[PDB]
Amino acid sequence: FSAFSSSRWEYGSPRLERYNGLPSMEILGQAAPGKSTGEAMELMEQLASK
Amino acid sequence: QEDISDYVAANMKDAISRTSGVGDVQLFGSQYAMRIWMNPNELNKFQLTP
Repeated sequence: FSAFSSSRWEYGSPRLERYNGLPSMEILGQAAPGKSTGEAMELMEQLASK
Repeated sequence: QEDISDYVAANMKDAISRTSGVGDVQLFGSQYAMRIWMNPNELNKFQLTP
């Protein structure tokens, strides 16, 4: 194999995700105590907006 | 036309066809494909065939 090949070390994903047919990455979280899911989700949306 | 059709097909068609209540979605165009436009004269010059 050395006569017709070369070797390298690179980086690759061991598990690739997709959502609705597009490449995706899943993030799980939870709202801080005393805070509802709605406001935490709004904050997450604002963070994604940037 | 090719670029707009490719964008619609590769970024819009799949999601629209997967939307609730949508049946058949007909693209007025086509996706990009790697087109190899062969020249018979050049193939003959190099003794090649498709």
